[PDB]
Amino acid sequence: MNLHEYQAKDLLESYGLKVQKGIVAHNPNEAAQAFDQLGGKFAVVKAQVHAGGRGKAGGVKVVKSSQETREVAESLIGKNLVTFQTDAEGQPVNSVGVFEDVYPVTRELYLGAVVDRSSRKVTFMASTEGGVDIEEVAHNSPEKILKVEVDPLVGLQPFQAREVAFKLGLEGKQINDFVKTMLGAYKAFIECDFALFEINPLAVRENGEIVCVDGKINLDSNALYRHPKLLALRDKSQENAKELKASEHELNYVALEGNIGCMVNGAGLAMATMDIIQLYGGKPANFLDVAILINIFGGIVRCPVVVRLLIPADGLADAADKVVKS
Amino acid sequence: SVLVDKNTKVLVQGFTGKNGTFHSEQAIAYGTNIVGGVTPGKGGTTHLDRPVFNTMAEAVAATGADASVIYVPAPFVKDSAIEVIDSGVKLVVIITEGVPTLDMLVVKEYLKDKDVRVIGPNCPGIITPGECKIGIMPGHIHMKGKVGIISRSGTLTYEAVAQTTKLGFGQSTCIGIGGDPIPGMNQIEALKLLENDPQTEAIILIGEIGGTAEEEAAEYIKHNVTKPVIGYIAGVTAPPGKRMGHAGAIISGGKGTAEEKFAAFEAAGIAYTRSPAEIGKKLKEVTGWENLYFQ
Ligand SMILES: CC(C)(COP(=O)(O)OP(=O)(O)OC[C@H]1O[C@@H](n2cnc3c(N)ncnc32)[C@H](O)[C@@H]1OP(=O)(O)O)[C@@H](O)C(=O)NCCC(=O)NCCS
Repeated sequence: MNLHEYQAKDLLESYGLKVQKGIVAHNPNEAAQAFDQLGGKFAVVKAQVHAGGRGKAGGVKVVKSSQETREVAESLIGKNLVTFQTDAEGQPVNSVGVFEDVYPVTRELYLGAVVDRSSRKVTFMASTEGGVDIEEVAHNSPEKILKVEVDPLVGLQPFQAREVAFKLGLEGKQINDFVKTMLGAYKAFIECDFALFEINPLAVRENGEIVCVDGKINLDSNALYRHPKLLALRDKSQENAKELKASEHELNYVALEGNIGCMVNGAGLAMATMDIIQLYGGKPANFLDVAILINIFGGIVRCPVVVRLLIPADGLADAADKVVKS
Repeated sequence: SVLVDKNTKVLVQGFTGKNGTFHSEQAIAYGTNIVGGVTPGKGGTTHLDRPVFNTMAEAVAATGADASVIYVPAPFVKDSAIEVIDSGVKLVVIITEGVPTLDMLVVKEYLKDKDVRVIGPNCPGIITPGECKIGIMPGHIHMKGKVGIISRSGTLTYEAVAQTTKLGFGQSTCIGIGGDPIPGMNQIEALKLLENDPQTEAIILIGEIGGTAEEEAAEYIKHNVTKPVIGYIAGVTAPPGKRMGHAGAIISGGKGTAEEKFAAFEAAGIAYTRSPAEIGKKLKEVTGWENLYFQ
């Protein structure tokens, strides 16, 4: 489950991290009032959607007045924002954040963490190369990605955060501030069942302040039953409507771009079913897990339209063949 | 066979529940030794003509069980898993879907100094056909034989079982390690067991999108597995950034894709099929074994 920027910043601020503070505006008047409340010369208005690349899509704007804030909020609220991380229809903008200007930033750092499947440990990644595609840095210059594996018994220790801070070229009070930032992030990660987080950029201001400017928090949806306040952050408007409809009947639907539908028991068999269609010239419309091919085997689940257990089919190959031939 | 056989004594955690009841009845019909179960608050009762206990400590003291299968809802799995790891039981199978990743991170680290194996969660379990089934897999599609199977899926595993049953090869032991990001038993752990099992003469390795487990398994096989391995990877067609049902089935940042798992098999000398219908056929081609059910 994704959080909005404003939600991720409120959460990290509650763990003692310094964030680019802002105010959520659900209409243009609240936005104008927000610009005045911050009391800065400049603010940054950001469309609150679950997808990065908002800046290049026109969803991030510097403003210098209450009326200008009202105007930008006017142009954004109620129009779907299409970014490189949405599809062609984009995500609904029901609010903007009005944020303090952190200009001037000296340096953009990267800090994130995931559950690393290979080591089976919470693992932080940090880099001097912030504010860019961290995947491209990792590919071109892997020596610039610092990793810290966290031992679950002792958790993240200050020395581990200090090792990273010195390697990032941080100095004086910045070391202590980064240690507090990374230790807070770890506490949040465990206490909130994060699946991942990213602070990109983790900005260093002219005066040495360490500030979370943007990034992402994804929560483990398996754990939301024990975080009622986080489950209450859910924004169903950012989800695919067809995916959302299906999930409310505890059905797993993923839409593709093809012209064959399929109904399957098991995620592995659903992918294999799709793949054996595309193997037989077909283009799958969808993954679905309880022209259409129905394909049921049965373990816990007890047993034009092709049916492999109306055109009937005898094996996997038969069904893939028959259903593309339709 | 590995880990389970006709001597295995099985306890059921959540024995009195819907799935605990159904699958225990199927296991008993298959000849699996279900010695009883644990449901807190139902101690001292009878279910399926077997004793029910309040605690795994009571259940092990009474039955000498050496295996347990968990049919408890996801919020109670960490507690149920630590309870059985502490009890003296050597083998734990977790069927449950929806266990938090960070609960399995803790349970997996807890195992490091223990004489206990955990299979799952979010898995169909383990079966030694003709001797013992622990989990939800249909017994009748299996047949005692010579193919070991390791899979991150349920029903997709059943395709590989049906294919090897229909060719007359049969299965030694089949292990569904499950679809979650941190399983209690990974591919390499299972490959070592099958490598050292004389009944296993060839191995099927079934994977999908997510992680680097198949790439790592390929690097292990190249230097530590002498038996023929046939690979199959589901999810060539999955979009990136999308959970494909399984918590562990997701392509994140150009990693966890299918064609690079196929490329790691090639580099390790591991035969594979791109067709889920042709796992048995590829195994027959690689081994040159007879299909005794053709004539
Ligand atoms: C685990 C699962 C099967 C349970 O579903 P269920 O059988 O319908 O659940 P029920 O509530 O009927 O039974 C659960 C039982 O566990 C018991 N239980 C709860 N905590 C327990 C504990 N710590 N120890 C033991 N038993 C416990 C409950 O008391 C209940 O028994 P009761 O009904 O007699 O009180 C379900 O949550 C699930 O994960 N299903 C999907 C499984 C799946 O598809 N896996 C992938 C296979 S490839």
